[PDB]
Amino acid sequence: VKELLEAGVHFGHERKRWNPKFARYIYAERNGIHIIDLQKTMEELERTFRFIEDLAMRGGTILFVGTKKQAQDIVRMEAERAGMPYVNQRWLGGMLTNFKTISQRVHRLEELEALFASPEIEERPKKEQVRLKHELERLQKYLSGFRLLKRLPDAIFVVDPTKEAIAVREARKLFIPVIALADTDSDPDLVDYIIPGNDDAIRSIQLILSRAVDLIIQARGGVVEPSPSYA
Amino acid sequence: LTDPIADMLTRIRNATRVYKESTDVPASRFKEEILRILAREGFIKGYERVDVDGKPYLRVYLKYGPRRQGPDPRPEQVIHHIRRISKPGRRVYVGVKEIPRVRRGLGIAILSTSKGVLTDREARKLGVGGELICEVW
Amino acid sequence: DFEEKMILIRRTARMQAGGRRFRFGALVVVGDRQGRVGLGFGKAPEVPLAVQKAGYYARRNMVEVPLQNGTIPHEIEVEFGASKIVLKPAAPGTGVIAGAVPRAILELAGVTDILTKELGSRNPINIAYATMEALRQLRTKADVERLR
Amino acid sequence: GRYIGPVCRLCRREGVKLYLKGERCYSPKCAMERRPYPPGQHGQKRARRPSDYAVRLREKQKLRRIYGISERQFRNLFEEASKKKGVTGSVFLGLLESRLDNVVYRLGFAVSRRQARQLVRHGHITVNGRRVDLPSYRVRPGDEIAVAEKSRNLELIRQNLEAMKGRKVGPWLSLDVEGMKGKFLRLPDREDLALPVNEQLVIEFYSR
RNA sequence: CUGGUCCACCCGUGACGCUGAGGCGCGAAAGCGUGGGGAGCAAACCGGAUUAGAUACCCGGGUAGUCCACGCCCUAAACGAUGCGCGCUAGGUCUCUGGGUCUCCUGGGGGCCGAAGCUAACGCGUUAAGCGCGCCGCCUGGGGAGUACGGCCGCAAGGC
RNA sequence: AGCGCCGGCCAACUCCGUGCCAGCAGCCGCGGUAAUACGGAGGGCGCGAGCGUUACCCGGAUUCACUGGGCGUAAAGGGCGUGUAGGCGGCCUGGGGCGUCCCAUGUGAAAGACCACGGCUCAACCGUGGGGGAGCGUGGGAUACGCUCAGGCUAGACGG
Ligand code: SF4
Ligand SMILES: [Mg+2]
Ligand SMILES: [Mg+2]
Ligand SMILES: [Mg+2]
Ligand SMILES: [Mg+2]
Ligand SMILES: [Mg+2]
Ligand SMILES: [Mg+2]
Ligand SMILES: [Mg+2]
Ligand SMILES: [Mg+2]
Ligand SMILES: [Mg+2]
Ligand SMILES: [Mg+2]
Ligand SMILES: [Mg+2]
Ligand SMILES: [Mg+2]
Ligand SMILES: [Mg+2]
Ligand SMILES: [Mg+2]
Ligand SMILES: [Mg+2]
Ligand SMILES: [Mg+2]
Ligand SMILES: [Mg+2]
Ligand SMILES: [Mg+2]
Ligand SMILES: [Mg+2]
Ligand SMILES: [Mg+2]
Ligand SMILES: [Mg+2]
Ligand SMILES: [Mg+2]
Ligand SMILES: [Mg+2]
Ligand SMILES: [Mg+2]
Ligand SMILES: [Mg+2]
Ligand SMILES: [Mg+2]
Ligand SMILES: [Mg+2]
Ligand SMILES: [Mg+2]
Ligand SMILES: [Mg+2]
Ligand SMILES: [Mg+2]
Ligand SMILES: [Mg+2]
Ligand SMILES: [Mg+2]
Ligand SMILES: [Mg+2]
Ligand SMILES: [Mg+2]
Ligand SMILES: [Mg+2]
Ligand SMILES: [Mg+2]
Ligand SMILES: [Mg+2]
Ligand SMILES: [Mg+2]
Ligand SMILES: [Mg+2]
Ligand SMILES: [Mg+2]
Ligand SMILES: [Mg+2]
Ligand SMILES: [Mg+2]
Ligand SMILES: [Mg+2]
Ligand SMILES: [Mg+2]
Ligand SMILES: [Mg+2]
Ligand SMILES: [Mg+2]
Ligand SMILES: [Mg+2]
Ligand SMILES: [Mg+2]
Ligand SMILES: [Mg+2]
Ligand SMILES: [Mg+2]
Ligand SMILES: [Mg+2]
Ligand SMILES: [Mg+2]
Ligand SMILES: [Mg+2]
Ligand SMILES: [Mg+2]
Ligand SMILES: [Mg+2]
Ligand SMILES: [Mg+2]
Ligand SMILES: [Mg+2]
Ligand SMILES: [Mg+2]
Ligand SMILES: [Mg+2]
Ligand SMILES: [Mg+2]
Ligand SMILES: [Mg+2]
Ligand SMILES: [Mg+2]
Ligand SMILES: [Mg+2]
Ligand SMILES: [Mg+2]
Ligand SMILES: [Mg+2]
Ligand SMILES: [Mg+2]
Ligand SMILES: [Mg+2]
Ligand SMILES: [Mg+2]
Ligand SMILES: [Mg+2]
Ligand SMILES: [Mg+2]
Ligand SMILES: [Mg+2]
Ligand SMILES: [Mg+2]
Ligand SMILES: [Mg+2]
Ligand SMILES: [Mg+2]
Ligand SMILES: [Mg+2]
Ligand SMILES: [Mg+2]
Ligand SMILES: [Mg+2]
Ligand SMILES: [Mg+2]
Ligand SMILES: [Mg+2]
Ligand SMILES: [Mg+2]
Ligand SMILES: [Mg+2]
Ligand SMILES: [Mg+2]
Ligand SMILES: [Mg+2]
Ligand SMILES: [Mg+2]
Ligand SMILES: [Mg+2]
Ligand SMILES: [Mg+2]
Ligand SMILES: [Mg+2]
Ligand SMILES: [Mg+2]
Repeated sequence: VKELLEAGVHFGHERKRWNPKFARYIYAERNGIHIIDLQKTMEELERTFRFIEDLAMRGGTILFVGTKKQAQDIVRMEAERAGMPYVNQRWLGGMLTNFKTISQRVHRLEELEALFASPEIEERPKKEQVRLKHELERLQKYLSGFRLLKRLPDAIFVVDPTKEAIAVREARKLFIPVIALADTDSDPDLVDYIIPGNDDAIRSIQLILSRAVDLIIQARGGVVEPSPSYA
Repeated sequence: LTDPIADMLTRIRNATRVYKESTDVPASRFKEEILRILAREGFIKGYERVDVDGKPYLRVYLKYGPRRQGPDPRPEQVIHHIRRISKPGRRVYVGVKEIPRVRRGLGIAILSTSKGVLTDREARKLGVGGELICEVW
Repeated sequence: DFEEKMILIRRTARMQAGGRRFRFGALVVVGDRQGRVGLGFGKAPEVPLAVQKAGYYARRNMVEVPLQNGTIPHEIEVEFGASKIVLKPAAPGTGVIAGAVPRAILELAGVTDILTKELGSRNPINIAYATMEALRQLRTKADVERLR
Repeated sequence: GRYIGPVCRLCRREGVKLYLKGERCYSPKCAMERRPYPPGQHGQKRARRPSDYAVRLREKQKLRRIYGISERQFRNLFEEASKKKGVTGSVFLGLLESRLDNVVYRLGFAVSRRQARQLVRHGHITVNGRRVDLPSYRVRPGDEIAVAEKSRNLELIRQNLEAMKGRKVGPWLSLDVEGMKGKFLRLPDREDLALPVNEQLVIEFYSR
């Protein structure tokens, strides 16, 4: 499912703001820009997707993590396709390490779903309606994707392992495997299954994540053709 | 450069600690023998006589353990511990009866004997002592 | 279930206007006497809470010690800060020769005959941590050749 | 000499039943049955956690008070056992059990070791024929420990020996009743005897 | 007039090296001796303030000295409170100064942030306080005390 | 049958007397009218013809650190060069065999020490037998490392 002209969309970036541990995944710096060995990206995807597929057909969740503005929506898109949890907005410390406690906050969201499902007394004061609404709206912003996650994930998918340092550290502290799209400014050794490629351009994120989902959806029953994306 | 042997052991220790594939040490017959033992005991993958900018060297191919889970995924070293015993400042010599057991057998003592460079096991079999070069584990 | 031993329980203070206010800390080792031990340091505003909390971490952080006829496989020495612990294999008639802190941890680990020595700083906490990370570095003839 | 004083208070302090009298030890008039709490004004107050030192002291005193032996002889025997080959714990207990006054008691010649001592001391016992009036004599394998034929017509030994007719005697011993004589077969395992004693704690006490 | 030092060429010598108890030399300021010099400044000193007082701080004066030559003195928070040499162990960034092919690369300095590692912590981190070897100096609870005594040095002060 | 002890270290708690007094104290510390810390008592703990005290030695003290420590701020880098002795020293080959390693051998008295057996009723004590070792003398052997003598080398150092 992997394709070959990802060259058409990314082959890496960033001038010498690199992490030396990312050396083995670099071809050269042509424009004064670290360019990624796309053959390495291929070979890695082969190893990585193999892990993904196996995890899919054994029926276990993958928590997709993206928070940078460019990968914001694109992860809500494709993770929804998989029907798998994501965190798009703020990564709340202890989402894994303090799971049960954060999960105490979906119940609130849950209980606000029901209460506002009407009426169960709209005879609650004026000032309260506005409040609890603002609450639900609020809760909705952050726990929208995390609410699907009803128990500790089997692995996580990160768009930027550097940006998402905390998440990488939480999962790792829990022996939960970590798969990641990572460019030259990330730390390879911290990542279990690497996608050495640009993590900034939405194009690359789109290619890698959508095609990642195509692995997920295909392996747990049926398949499907193209998924929503901005040019 | 006062102790080539200690420099070599140290060149290795520094390299393994940051997980280099190999490392180069300036070459000598006596160093080869030590590496010979090091490889044949599995502390290193092996070595080869290479040349750096015209100069004879020994490229030592490092070996580690499997990647690990948890917060620190760096793999366990194969050579945890290597340090000189006999030094230019204080030569150390043992007779066959004074040869030490490194780490209850889990490690090796390398010595230079009048039968050549041997491990503590080897030296004890051949029944000879010598200068206690270093210990590895 | 495992066996528990409280090694250290201390009261500490913090200063505020109007006076000091206290908090308690508990060192607890946990083990089955068959090769599983764990160490946790629990602190809370009253003793029994702290002790229980210490129990929790003790179970979370465990370690597998490779017992052999009731002794450890090889000599090991470990430094934790200024605290240094020395561990030496010992034969059947020996017993566990150690101070209260490393004894408890070794004892619950199923060690029956060992020689030890505390060097450097003998801070109970740092010595307990050092003992653990020493056990954690014990290898077997198997482990050794497997690596190499 | 030996402790030679009130003996129930010893079991009471030690929190376990030590059988230091014989008969009354099995009666309901036993003190451990009536008041199983330490002697003196403070017996019924709640115990605070015993220190490690405390623990090992007690375990050692238990083992000691069992044999009515001095701390001196006790320590010497221990020191002998430590430098002696093998495992200290067994060897210590073995050497303890090899005391004449002890063997005399294990063979039912007496109800207590205190009584056994007075028997040995007063020469009413012999070892391989020869009279031995020293409680400290180390009985070795193959020794015949008999009543003195000049003392065989003694009330106490009789009533005691009557009580032993088919009564079992430890695997390491053999008693020929009616003949009033017994034999020492071999030195007893820690296993081969069930003393209310963790003898490792004694090792730890003397390593302080 | 004269020392150190860096670079490029890789031309010559062929381990000629490292350190270094003693020794020798250098060694800020203040101070000393002989002689000059003396504007400004300024110990001591005199006066005015301030203040409860003010042998100070502030103000107005003011002599050594501060400067030059020669000879002494030999101390210091003489500090990076970090001996010298060599090898090894991510990088990022600013800068000084060489050589490239001048994007940038590579030498030698001077900073900053940081990999691994170290550290009691603070912090250090290719200008190590990391990992090693060599040699030297030094520490071994606080005060008494860098005092006394002895010795050596100094004109003295006083130094070791 | 006695002696010490019962605040923590450190095993053993209460009543009275006292009221920063009398006194205790190895260290930390106790005593100012409800003292488990002084004095007695009851009780308890520990040893027992002994128990405690003073003195001194080794230990705990890796607190002179060979095993086995340190010196930025804790005590600790010489103010800095220069250099004498000394310590230490790159790559290859050969001679010698000094250090070093191995074997043989002589010496290592007896007592003591350790294992076994045995004699005094046991023990202490004593007898009998057994196994060593370093160290040095001698003989033969080994040559990797260190040393030395010899010959090459250019990677250190120096010079053009
Ligand atoms: S009677 Fe009960 S208490 Fe008194 S000695 Fe016999 S066992 Fe011990
Ligand atoms: Mg990025
Ligand atoms: Mg050494
Ligand atoms: Mg410490
Ligand atoms: Mg340290
Ligand atoms: Mg063993
Ligand atoms: Mg200390
Ligand atoms: Mg202390
Ligand atoms: Mg293991
Ligand atoms: Mg009984
Ligand atoms: Mg215990
Ligand atoms: Mg023994
Ligand atoms: Mg039985
Ligand atoms: Mg019994
Ligand atoms: Mg002792
Ligand atoms: Mg040339
Ligand atoms: Mg030439
Ligand atoms: Mg000098
Ligand atoms: Mg001067
Ligand atoms: Mg001057
Ligand atoms: Mg002057
Ligand atoms: Mg003058
Ligand atoms: Mg002058
Ligand atoms: Mg004059
Ligand atoms: Mg003048
Ligand atoms: Mg003037
Ligand atoms: Mg004035
Ligand atoms: Mg005035
Ligand atoms: Mg006045
Ligand atoms: Mg004035
Ligand atoms: Mg003025
Ligand atoms: Mg003026
Ligand atoms: Mg003057
Ligand atoms: Mg003058
Ligand atoms: Mg003057
Ligand atoms: Mg001058
Ligand atoms: Mg000087
Ligand atoms: Mg300065
Ligand atoms: Mg400097
Ligand atoms: Mg200084
Ligand atoms: Mg120096
Ligand atoms: Mg230029
Ligand atoms: Mg430049
Ligand atoms: Mg630089
Ligand atoms: Mg820094
Ligand atoms: Mg770090
Ligand atoms: Mg260090
Ligand atoms: Mg480097
Ligand atoms: Mg740098
Ligand atoms: Mg520099
Ligand atoms: Mg330091
Ligand atoms: Mg002093
Ligand atoms: Mg002076
Ligand atoms: Mg002075
Ligand atoms: Mg004088
Ligand atoms: Mg000085
Ligand atoms: Mg006492
Ligand atoms: Mg009190
Ligand atoms: Mg005591
Ligand atoms: Mg107590
Ligand atoms: Mg009075
Ligand atoms: Mg007293
Ligand atoms: Mg009061
Ligand atoms: Mg009172
Ligand atoms: Mg007292
Ligand atoms: Mg009292
Ligand atoms: Mg006596
Ligand atoms: Mg002492
Ligand atoms: Mg010592
Ligand atoms: Mg040392
Ligand atoms: Mg120290
Ligand atoms: Mg130093
Ligand atoms: Mg200082
Ligand atoms: Mg300096
Ligand atoms: Mg020099
Ligand atoms: Mg010289
Ligand atoms: Mg030399
Ligand atoms: Mg050499
Ligand atoms: Mg030679
Ligand atoms: Mg030769
Ligand atoms: Mg020789
Ligand atoms: Mg000999
Ligand atoms: Mg002899
Ligand atoms: Mg006999
Ligand atoms: Mg011996
Ligand atoms: Mg010879
Ligand atoms: Mg030569
Ligand atoms: Mg050169
Ligand atoms: Mg040159």
